Order: sequence, then structure tokens, then C-alpha cells
Amino acid sequence: SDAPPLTLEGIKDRVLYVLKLYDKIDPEKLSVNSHFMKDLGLDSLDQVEIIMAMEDEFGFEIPDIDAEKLMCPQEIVDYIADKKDVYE
Amino acid sequence: MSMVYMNIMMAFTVSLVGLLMYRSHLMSSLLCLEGMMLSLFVMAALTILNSHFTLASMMPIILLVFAACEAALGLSLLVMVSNTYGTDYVQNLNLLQC
Amino acid sequence: YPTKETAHWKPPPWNDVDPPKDTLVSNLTLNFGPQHPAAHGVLRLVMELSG
Amino acid sequence: SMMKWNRERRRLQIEDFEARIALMPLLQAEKDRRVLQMLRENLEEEATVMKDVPGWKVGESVFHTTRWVTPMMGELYGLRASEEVLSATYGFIWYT
Amino acid sequence: MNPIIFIIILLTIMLGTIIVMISSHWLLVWIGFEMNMLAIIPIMMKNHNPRATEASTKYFLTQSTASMLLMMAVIINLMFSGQWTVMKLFNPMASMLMTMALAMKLGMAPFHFWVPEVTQGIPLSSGLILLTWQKLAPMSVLYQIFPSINLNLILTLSVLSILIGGWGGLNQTQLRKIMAYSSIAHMGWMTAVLPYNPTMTLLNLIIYIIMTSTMFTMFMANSTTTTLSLSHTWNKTPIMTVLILATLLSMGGLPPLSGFMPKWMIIQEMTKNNSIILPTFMAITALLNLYFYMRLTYSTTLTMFPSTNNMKMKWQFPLMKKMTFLPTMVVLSTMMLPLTPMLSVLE
Amino acid sequence: AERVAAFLKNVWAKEPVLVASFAIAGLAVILPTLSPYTKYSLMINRATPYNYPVPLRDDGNMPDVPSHPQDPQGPSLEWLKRL
Amino acid sequence: PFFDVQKRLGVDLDRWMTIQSAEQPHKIPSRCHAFEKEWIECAHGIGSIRAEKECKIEFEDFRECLLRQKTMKRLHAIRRQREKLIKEGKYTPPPHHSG
Amino acid sequence: MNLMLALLTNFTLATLLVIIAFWLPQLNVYSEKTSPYECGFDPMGSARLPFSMKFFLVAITFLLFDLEIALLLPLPWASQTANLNTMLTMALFLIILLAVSLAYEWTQKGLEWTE
Amino acid sequence: MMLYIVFILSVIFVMGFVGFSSKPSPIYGGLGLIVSGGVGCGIVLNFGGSFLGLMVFLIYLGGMMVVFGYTTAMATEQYPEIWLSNKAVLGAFVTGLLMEFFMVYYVLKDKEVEVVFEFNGLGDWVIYDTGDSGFFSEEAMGIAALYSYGTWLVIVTGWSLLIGVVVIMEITRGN
Amino acid sequence: PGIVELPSLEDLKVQEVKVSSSVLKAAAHHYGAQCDKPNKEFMLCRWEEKDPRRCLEEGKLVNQCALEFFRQIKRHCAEPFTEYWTCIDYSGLQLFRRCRKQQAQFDECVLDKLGWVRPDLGDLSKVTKVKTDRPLPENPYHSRARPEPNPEVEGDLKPARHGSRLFFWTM
Ligand SMILES: CCCCCCCCCCCCCCCCCC(=O)OC[C@H](COP(=O)([O-])OCC(O)COP(=O)([O-])OC[C@@H](COC(=O)CCCCCCCCCCCCCCCCC)OC(=O)CCCCCCCCCCCCCCCCC)OC(=O)CCCCCCCCCCCCCCCCC
Ligand SMILES: COC1=C(OC)C(=O)C(C/C=C(\C)CC/C=C(/C)CC/C=C(/C)CC/C=C(/C)CC/C=C(/C)CC/C=C(/C)CC/C=C(/C)CC/C=C(/C)CC/C=C(/C)CCC=C(C)C)=C(C)C1=O
Ligand SMILES: CCCCCCCCCCCCCCCCCC(=O)OC[C@H](COP(=O)(O)OCCN)OC(=O)CCCCCCCCCCCCCCCCC
Repeated sequence: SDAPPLTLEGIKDRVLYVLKLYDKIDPEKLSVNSHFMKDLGLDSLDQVEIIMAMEDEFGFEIPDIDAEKLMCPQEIVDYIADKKDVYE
Repeated sequence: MSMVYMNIMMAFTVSLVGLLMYRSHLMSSLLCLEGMMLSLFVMAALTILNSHFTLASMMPIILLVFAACEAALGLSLLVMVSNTYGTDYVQNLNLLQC
Repeated sequence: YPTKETAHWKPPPWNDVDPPKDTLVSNLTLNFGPQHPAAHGVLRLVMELSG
Repeated sequence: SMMKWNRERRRLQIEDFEARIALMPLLQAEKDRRVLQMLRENLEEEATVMKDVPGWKVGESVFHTTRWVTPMMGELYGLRASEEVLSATYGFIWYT
Repeated sequence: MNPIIFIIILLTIMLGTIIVMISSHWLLVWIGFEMNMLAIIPIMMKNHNPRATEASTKYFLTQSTASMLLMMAVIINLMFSGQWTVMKLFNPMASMLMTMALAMKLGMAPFHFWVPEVTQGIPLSSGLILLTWQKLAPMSVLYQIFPSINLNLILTLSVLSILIGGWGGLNQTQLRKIMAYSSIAHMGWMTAVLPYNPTMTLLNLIIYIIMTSTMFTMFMANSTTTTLSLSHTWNKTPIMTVLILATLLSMGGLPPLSGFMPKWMIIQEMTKNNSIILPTFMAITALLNLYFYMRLTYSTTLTMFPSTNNMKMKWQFPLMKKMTFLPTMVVLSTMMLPLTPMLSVLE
Repeated sequence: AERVAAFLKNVWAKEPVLVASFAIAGLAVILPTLSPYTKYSLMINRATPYNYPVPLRDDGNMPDVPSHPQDPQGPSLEWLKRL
Repeated sequence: PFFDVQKRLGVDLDRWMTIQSAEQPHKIPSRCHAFEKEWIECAHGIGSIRAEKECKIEFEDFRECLLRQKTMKRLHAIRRQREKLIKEGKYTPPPHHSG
Repeated sequence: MNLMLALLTNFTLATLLVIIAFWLPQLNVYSEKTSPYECGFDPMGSARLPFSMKFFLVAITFLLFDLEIALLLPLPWASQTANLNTMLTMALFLIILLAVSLAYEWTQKGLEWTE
Repeated sequence: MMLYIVFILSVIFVMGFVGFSSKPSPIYGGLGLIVSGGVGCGIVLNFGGSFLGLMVFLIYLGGMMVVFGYTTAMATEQYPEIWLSNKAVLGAFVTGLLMEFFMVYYVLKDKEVEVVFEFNGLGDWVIYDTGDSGFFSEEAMGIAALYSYGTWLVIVTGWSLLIGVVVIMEITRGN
Repeated sequence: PGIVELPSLEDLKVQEVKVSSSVLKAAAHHYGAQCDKPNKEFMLCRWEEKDPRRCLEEGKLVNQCALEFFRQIKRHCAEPFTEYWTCIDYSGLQLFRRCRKQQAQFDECVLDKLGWVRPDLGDLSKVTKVKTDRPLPENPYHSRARPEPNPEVEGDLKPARHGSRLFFWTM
């Protein structure tokens, strides 16, 4: 039948799941609001890899202008929800 | 019916099941269509040649003439199927009904 | 009578013509030379061939 | 040149075919006696092999009609040597 | 396509069907179908769009498969009878193969999946040939081999066709799929009376062809291929809405219209053979056909569906399409019941 | 007549091979109708004895059926020998 | 045929090849010419319903010639019996059946 | 029989030479030696990728023209019949229709390869 | 033995049908159809028809040559499938062989197999004719009558081939 | 259904002609004109009776005239004939055209010694009539009694009573 509806709980699970697979982020101190640069210690190009991992998880293109403002797991969910109109 | 008819009719049955069970390629099914014609040629010739039905000896020749018309017509459609989708897969031809 | 399976179905085109599919296949790329009798020895003529 | 020669080849074919016609009555007579003898040899050996079979009539016809039916290859060379059967069945087709 | 070539291809469709109808030799019957199939594909692929190519491919694969079964039946018939005459088949296996072969050509259930699709994928003018002229040759063969047809096989195909056609059409909004399923249901009646009285197979065939030609012709006049598109007819040609209403009620088998003649006569012959259950089931099942004909009347004639502003620009132009024989076909498809005893001319 | 010998000259200059083809094929369809020897092609074919000449039963009223092959009755191939 | 145009116009389009007992090139016969003649002549005019019951003897002879089922079984029986005896050495082949 | 021996001998001899070729010489196999040849530079894309056929229409016409030999090859035997008037008429009729078939595909740009 | 030559060819005839009926790459499918078309010439040739045997083989070599060209253009993928590459293809290939094997095993042991039709196993040579023909080939005489007897067959077959050329051009025009 | 009647191995026995095909071919034209009557009478029996067993006696006379034919060649034309059929025997097709010189010698030895004349082109292909006291067979096919035809419908055609009589229609 129709695929399960996309929900704000589903998106958040996917974002954490992608970041958990990443080999540079420590899973222990990884929240839905931790800042990539000041908390996890990732550099500028490390953040680019994360965005590309999101492009594969969901399947839509994230341009550079938007990808620079997604500086933490929360704004990625906010951006992902905005694109798919998952208000929930 | 001698034991040769057993294998000639087995060949027709094999090609019938082949045609009715597509895998992906449309060319693979057209070969089964030509395989069925080959069986019908051998079976018609065997019956006609063994009974000395002299005038019927032209049926297998006429049978081949229209076999290639179907084969030629089948290749014409295969050209246009591939021109649209880049491959002759039969799963692309689901625009109707579905 | 809409159902689950026919949920993805769409009305056909008005004039029965479907959009042409975007780029599907590319041309064959061939290395013509340098070790070719007609390449004059040291020419790598990279040709994109259709047939 | 080709038409004159092709006309002489038809006159030679007619002569060749008339030689066959002159002999066919003799060849026809021998074939009748060879087929009838081979059929009796089969019949005689059918009586010495099917004596104990309960419901067996020796030399019984399979047709309702009493008309003469040309015997097929099996009825003629049934209990014969394999090589002899091979030439009669496939000798002509295999000769080159 | 050059007009000269189009005519020649059409005549080859007719020549192929005529050869089947005048042939006393199976090989010539098989040649007729091959010639018929060869000429019909180009007309399907005359607009050159992906749907047309898909429809032609599905129609080629189905009809080529049936041709193989048709030739296999002929060859088995030759082995067990030593002759090629177009008459009763002399081996039961041959009869099954040709009955199934001719069911695939007609589109009878369960060999029906291609009729709704091919018709939807080809123009209306091509669909008219597919549903009317292509039934002349397969029926002309079933008319000559019916003594050797297995009764359980032919009657089973008829019951399924009536059920499948009646149920399939309820879910349709496209007019070409609606007529495709309507064809399947009507094929069931033609072959259901074939064992008992072949003349009623012809009478049903002739009435069906007239009514289907009337429906397709009026659909081509307004170039309408969907239910909603047909809903605008009342704002352009109100006369065409009444004619459509009368023909749909006729196809439904309602008296005093002409479509009640075949069903009425088929029930008579079957009951004379002490077949009461089957005609009662067939007649009741045909109410499915009447239902989706009635929705068409509701959205075409009996109500006034919403229109569009640009529709006002069509009021200033005439209907320039030919509509050949449409005035005659509407009268035959709705006002022939008083002349029913004329069916004896078919004997 | 001037135009007619201007289309033929053009095809003979631009497509000599097709000019030969239609000439050879044209002569193939016409000459057999006009040739006086087309009758003999049919007579030679009949005279070729593929089958055995099965004899008739003499009922006493067949004056034109030879009793012996070396008798004057029956068809003769004298024409063929001189052809 | 459905429409018998050939009968109306008296033109033979395809009735020359319907049966094997019709005229053949060079009068070449078919193996079952006699049987087909007897079955065709028996069942002429009487219709198919009568011929299925009254020309059954001829049609059974005709089918025997076509497929030789009864003949092959009889040869099979003689072959089987001979194999049994020669297996246990109870029957001696004659000099001509083997040489 | 004599044909089977002639066929058997011809292919057995060919198979022996292939067997000898692969077992007599000294072998030295490495990956570079067995790589596909495209003039010294590595191929770009598999050789199994689609290769367009620009003469496809002529190829289909070949099948229809390749049957005519089946129908035309019996002519030498057909000329031996007593109905030469009928045989000659239908022999020329069949060849003429083939000529018309070639003429149609020629004038309609059917013999010209697609670009 | 040499008395079972036709049966041996017929077994190879079937194995070539299980070749392209399993539907591997049409390259290998066309190879099985060439093999079955070659033995098919042999089977038809052993029953007295040499023109028919060499004509079907000649025709089917032309067709497969065109199919090879089309396969490399329309019906190819990066990894063409062999009979050992797919469980679907391999399953169909093994099933076809095992079914032919049991049909051969029973028809040679019992000499009688009944599947829809009653089949006999006394050897195909038992049904041959015991009377030699004259000074001609019967199959050649029959085929040569296409031009004297089969005038109506020549017209329909001739017209179909002409219409065949017209039809394919229309279908492949496009746009 | 009934035993097949077969002659014993004493009615099928006769003095056979044991010469090769080249001997028969080299003497066919003279053989077909000297032994024409006995063997044209055998073939009439063969085609009318349609049974090998009904013409055995006629067939024996064919082997009888043939042996008599070769005995006369052995008495008068023994040597020229031997040089003839040896030339025909050499060719793989047994062509006449390659042995025309030897044929002339054999055709004149028989002409002088025996008076025989070689038939002209086309004579042996004629359909000849043969007088036979053997009665013409009746029912050589052993046909049974044919079924009777259905009673043919006779009388004059009158209009249908009360029209079609279909439900309520009065015409
Ligand atoms: C039509 C059926 C009714 C439909 C109504 C709706 C019901 C639908 C369900 C249908 C149920 C089944 C069929 C109806 C039941 C019939 C069953 C039966 O047993 O049949 C026996 C029926 C009666 O035979 P009968 O008992 O021996 O004779 C009765 C009398 O003795 C009379 O026999 P007669 O020989 O002494 O005189 C004949 C009488 C005709 O018959 C009758 O009038 C009454 C007898 C019919 C039987 C009773 C049926 C009930 C319906 C009565 C219909 C009233 C008709 C009058 C309409 C007003 C006009 C005056 O008068 C004439 O027509 C004189 C002949 C005229 C020469 C015509 C020459 C050709 C030129 C054509 C010109 C076309 C007109 C152009 C107009 C231009 C205008 C500007 O025979 C039939 O099989 C024919 C059935 C069809 C009836 C046709 C009668 C009317 C003909 C004129 C058409 C007027 C329009 C029709 C109404 C439709 C309007 C939309
Ligand atoms: C000046 O600017 C420049 C160019 O621009 C002009 C250039 O182009 C180039 C590019 C450079 C090159 C392409 C190379 C430069 C040098 C050259 C010599 C090439 C240039 C031109 C030539 C004309 C050289 C020669 C060319 C040809 C075509 C000569 C052909 C010779 C033949 C012998 C052919 C005739 C006969 C035969 C039989 C074929 C020959 C080959 C064989 C292998 C035959 C023998 C084969 C066998 C298999 C033997 C039998 C074996 C067996 C097993 C069977 C027998 C045994 C049995 C048992 C049966 C450069 C760098 C350049 O700077
Ligand atoms: C009884 C039955 C026997 C008869 C059979 C009847 C069928 C005959 C034809 C069968 C063969 C098919 C050929 C028919 C088509 C002819 C060729 C053609 O149509 O080409 C069209 C040609 C286009 O060429 P284009 O590019 O425009 O440039 C030149 C300008 N014309 O432009 C043109 O206009 C073509 C120029 C005219 C071509 C005339 C062809 C005449 C063919 C018959 C010649 C016979 C006479 C020769 C024999 C005389 C005896 C020696």
C-alpha cells in the first residue's frame, strides 16, 4: 500500500541513525541539539560529508546555501521537515 | 505415433512454456516465438513426408514465409520499445492499466 | 472505487502522449590510437560513436 | 549453344526413362515375390514364438477390410538383422 | 501515413478476414489471421507515442501466441485425420487448442487482460476496428467447428466473460476501457448460445457490431475519451447526448430497444434445450453491464455537469467530422425490435 | 517525341544499371508471349515419361490405341527429334 | 466455408489440397489413398452425425493406416515375447532372421 | 554416414590443433597481459554496452527478402511441369512483387542508414 | 546405434529448445536455436525431405544473424547471463533436462509412454514405406507444384511479403 | 479381424533373372519390344487387381519371357552384347551417350541374326491396349455397402402457415 507517512519522529530517528554510522562523531555525547563544530569537534569538510549522508538517506538534493546553515542535528530535522511539508 | 513425435511435441511444449514465462528481455521471448514455428515446421514435415502427401509438401515452406513476417514484425516493435526506454525490458510496458 | 493498490494511479495524458524520457543511454567511447595503424603513432583520438 | 544442348539432354532423358519403363514390369514382379516371401517368413516365425500366448491368432490382420495393405517397414523387416534393416530404411538417404 | 498506404493496409485487414471466411483449408485460415495481424499493427502505431507502442506489443504477443496454438491444432488434426478441411476437428486435444486459440483472439476471459489495455492505448478509430471487425474471423471459425467443441469448455469461457466484463467495467472512467469490458461481456453471450443455435451467435454478433460502431462513432465526433470529457457534450451538441442515451440503454438490453433482441433470442434457444439455470444467471449478471451504462447516461444526458468558459468558443463552429452512417446506425441500434422475425435471413 | 527522348537519356546517364534492369525484365514478360517455340517447351514436358504407361484393357473398340509400342498408333516424337 | 464463394463461382482456390486422395503431381499416390477413398465415399451426403456411426469401420481403418497404433502394438508383442524366449534360450532364430 | 565421418574428422582435427596450441607452448600469465586491447589505454566502459544498429530497417527487410529464395529456389523443378503458362505467370509475378518491395523501400528512404 | 539416429537428433532438438526457453542472454539463446535448427534439418532430412531440411536451416541462420545484431543493439546488459548465472535460468535448464531424461528413460525401457497421446518406442524406422519411388523426389515434386497448383497460395504469400515491407517502414518511422 | 492370406514358399518360387542393372539397361529397349505382350498383361493385372497375390501367375510369365529373351542373345549376340553392357557398367550413371559405338554393333547383330528393331524415341512410353481373358474385377477395393442417402425433400414450396409463428408476431 502507500508507504508510511513521514513524521517528525521518523525524521529525527533517521538523522540520528545517519550520524551514528559516521565514524567521527562520538555516539555518547550526541544529542538532537549538539553543535557540530563547538561540541562534536568536526571541521568544515566533515560537516559537508554529513550533509551528503543526509542526501542519500532521504533522496533529495541539499544545496550549499542551505547546507551551511544546517549546523546541528536539530536544524537538519527542521530543514528536512520543511522540504517534505511534514508539519506533524 | 513413433517416439520421434514425442520429442518434437515436447519441443513445442517447452517453447510454449518459454513464451508464457517472460524473464525480462523482449528479445528472449521472440526467440521462443521462433522456436515454436521451428517445431511446427518439423512436425508438419514429418507427418507430410511420411504419408507421401505430395501437395502438402509446400505447407512447411509457406509456414516459414509467415513465420519470418511475424519475426520481422516482432523486431519492428522491439526497435520502437528500445527507442523509448533504452532497453527491451517488458516491465517498462506497464503504462496501460497501471 | 479507490483502493490501496490504485492509490498511486494517475489519470492518463489528455492527448495520450507521454513525456519523452530524459537522457537514457550515452554513446560508445572509443580510444582510436595511439597504437593504431591510422593514428599516425601518437594520436589518442577519443571518439564518441553511435553505431 | 545452351538451348541446342539442353534439347539434346531432353531427348537423352526420354531415352533413359524409357529404359526404366521397359524394365519396370520385371522389377515389379520380383518385388511382389520378395515382399510376399518376407511376409511368410515373418508369419512362420510368428507361429513358433507366439504358440503359448493365450489370446493370439497368428497372422491376424489389424484392419477390418480384407483388401491388401502395403506392409510398412516394421511388418517387413520386423525380426531381421539390424544391418539389413538399416540399409532398407536409411540406405538411400545415406548414400553419397 | 500516406493516404494511399492507409487504404491498402485497411484492405489487407479486410482481405485477411475475408480469406478466413471463404477458406475450406486450414492453412488458408491460418494465413488469413497472419495477414490480418500484419496489417492491423500499423494502424495501432500511427500516432507514435509510448502508449501506442505498448498497446501494439501486447496485441502482437497475444495474437502471435494464439496463432501457434491454432497451427498446432491444425497439425494434430492432420495427424489423426490426414486432411485439411475446415470442419469438425478429429482429435479432442486439437479442439481444446483451437477453442483456446480463438478465445485469445476474441479476448474472452480468462484470456482478457489485453482487451482493456490495447483499446486504451490506441486511437478511437483503431479501437473501433479492434472491437468490431476483429471478431468476424474468430467467430467465423467457431461457427464451423462448434460440433467438436467441448461443451464444458465453451460454456465455462462464456460465464467468465460475462462476469469478468461486468465486474471490470464498474471501476472504469475511461470510455475506451469501458467499451473494452463491454466487448468481453458480449462475447460471452455469443459463444454461450453457439452449441445450441449458431444463428443466434450471428444475430448477437451483428447487433453488437452495429451498437459498438454507433458508440465509437459518436465518441469520435466530439473527440471524447473520458467520462468527464463526454460530460461537456450537452453544452456543444445536445442532440448527440440523446443519441448516446438511446444507444447505452439499448446496449443494456432494455426493451423496446434493439439490444433486447439478442438476449431475448438467446434465452429462448437455451431454454428449449432445458438450460434454465444458465440463462437466468447470464441475464442477471448482465445487470452489471447496465449499471455502468447508466452512469454514462447520468453524466452525459440526464444531468448537466459543470462546463468551462472556453466551451463558449466551440458554439461558433460546426461538427466537421464525417460521422459516416451514424444516422442509420442509431436507428438500427434502437428501433429494430418490431422486425425481430427477420433474424431468419441469417439462416 | 522530343521530350520522350529526353527522360530516357537522363536515366541512361544517371542510372544506367536500372535502364538495363527494366529492359531485361521487360523482355522476360513479352517475348514468351510472342515466341513460336513456347508451345514446344510444353510439349517436351508432356513427352517426358516419369510414370509407367499403364496399359488399357482392349475392349475391341479402341482403334487409336496402339496394340504394340512399335505400331503407328499413339503419339509420336518425330517433331522432337528434328527440333 | 463460412461463405461458400468458391462453390458459387466454381473456382478452386484451396480445395485442391484439402485431401490426400485428390489429384497429385505425376499421379503420385499417398500411403493411405485407398483408406481415405473408402471413408470419403462412405460418408458423402449422409452428414456428419450419421457418418460418425455408419462409416466407423472405414474411419477406423483409415486411422490405423495414418498412425499404425494397432500394428505397432502387435509388433511390440511379438518382439517382447521373442526377447523373453531368447533371454532364456527357448527359441532359436532362423538363419534368415539373423543372416 | 560418409557425411558424419567427414564432419567428425573435420572438427576433430580443428579441436586437436586448439588443444595443442594451449598445451604445447610456455605460458606466462599476469593481469596486464590479459587486459582488453584498446590501443594502449584502458577502455572506458564495457564492450557489452549497447551498440546502435543504423541499418536496422535493412536488416528486417533482409528477413523478408531472405524468404524469397525459399520460394524462388524451387523454380528449376517448377519448369518441368506441363502448365508452363501458369508456372511462368506466377514465377514472374512473385519476382515482380519482390521488385516492387525493393522499389518501395528505396524510394521511401528505407535503404538509407539512419544518422 | 544407427537405427536410432532420428531419436538421438530429436533429443538434441529438445535440448536446444531448453536452451533458449530458459532465456539466457539472447546471444546464447540464439545459439540453441541454431543447434535445434541444425538437427531439425537432420530429422526432416532422414524422413525423405532434403530441400525442407536445408531450407529451414538456411532460413533460420539468416534470422539468427539479424537477431545477433539486434541483441547487441537492443537486448544487451553489462553482464550477459549464461545458463549458470541465474537460479531462474539454471532451474529452467535443469528442469527441462530432467523432464527429457525421464521421457527418454521410460520410452526406451517400457517402449510405451502416454502423455496426452499414446507414444510408441519400437523405433521410428517401423513406420517407413517399403516401396521405392520413381525417378524423382516426391518432396521436390510437391514443392514444385506451388507454381502450378498453388496459384492462390502464391498470391496471398506474395501479397503478405509486399505488405510486410510496407508495414515495417510505418512502424519504425516514429515521430 | 481375419488372417492375412499369404502364398506358401512354393508358389513364389520361379527361375529368377540374375543379371545386373547394366545388363538390363543395355537390353531394355529390345527387351521392352520383344517381351511387351507378356509383361504389359502383367501390369494390367497389377493395376486392376491392386494385390500382389492375384497376379503371381502373370508375374511368372514375365520372368519366363525375360529368360527367353536373354537366351537368344546368348546364342547369337553373345559377344557384341558383352562388350556393350560392360561400357554401360563403367559409367557411374550408366549413361547411354558414352557407349554409342558399342550399341551400334549390338543393334546390328540382333537385326541380322534375330531381326529385332530398336524402338524409336517415345515408343515405350505409349499407352497400349492388351487383350486379356481375365475378368475385370468387381469391387477391387472390397468396399462395403454404402449408406443410403437421406430422403430428398420434394414437392412445391408453400408459404409458412401463419407467418413466422415467433411469439406474438402475426406475420
Ligand atoms: C411499429 C411498431 C409499434 C411500435 C410502438 C412502440 C412499441 C415498441 C415495442 C415493439 C413491440 C413489438 C412490435 C410491435 C407489435 C407488433 C407485433 C406484431 O404482431 O406485428 C404484427 C404487424 C401487424 O400486421 P397485421 O395484423 O397483419 O395488419 C394489421 C392491420 O390489418 C394493418 O395492416 P394493413 O396491411 O391493412 O395496413 C398496413 C398499415 C400499417 O400498420 C399499421 O398502421 C397498424 C398495424 C400494426 C400492428 C399493430 C402494432 C401496434 C402499433 C401500431 C402502430 C401504429 C401505426 C400508425 C402510426 C401513425 C401513422 C398513421 O398501414 C400502412 O402502413 C399502409 C401501408 C403504407 C405503405 C408504405 C409503403 C412504403 C413507404 C414508406 C413511407 C414511410 C413513411 C414516411 C413518413 C413521412 C411523414 C412526413 O405486422 C408486423 O409484423 C409489423 C410490425 C411493425 C408494425 C408497423 C406498423 C406501423 C407501420 C408504419 C410506421 C408508423 C410508426 C410506428 C410507430 C413508431 C413511432 C416511433
Ligand atoms: C611520417 O609520419 C608518420 C606517419 O604518417 C605517414 C605515421 O603514420 C606514423 C605511424 C606509424 C606506423 C603505423 C608504423 C610505421 C611503419 C610502418 C612499416 C607502417 C607504415 C606503412 C606500410 C605500407 C608498412 C607495410 C604495410 C603493409 C599493408 C604491408 C603488407 C604486407 C604483407 C606481407 C601483406 C601480403 C600477404 C599476406 C599473406 C598477409 C601478411 C601477414 C601475414 C601474418 C601472412 C602470413 C600468416 C600466416 C598465418 C602464415 C601461415 C600459418 C599457418 C598456421 C597456416 C599454414 C600451415 C598449415 C598446416 C595450413 C608515424 C609514427 C609517423 O611518423
Ligand atoms: C503485366 C505485368 C508486368 C508489368 C509489371 C508492372 C509493375 C512495373 C514496375 C515493377 C518494378 C517496380 C518499379 C516501379 C517504380 C518505378 C521507379 C520509381 O517509381 O521511381 C520514382 C522516380 C523518383 O526518382 P527522383 O528521385 O524523383 O528523380 C528522378 C525523377 N523521376 O521518379 C519517377 O517518376 C520514375 C520514372 C519513371 C519510371 C518508369 C518505369 C517503367 C518500368 C517499366 C519499363 C518497361 C519497358 C522496358 C522494356 C521494354 C522492352 C525492351
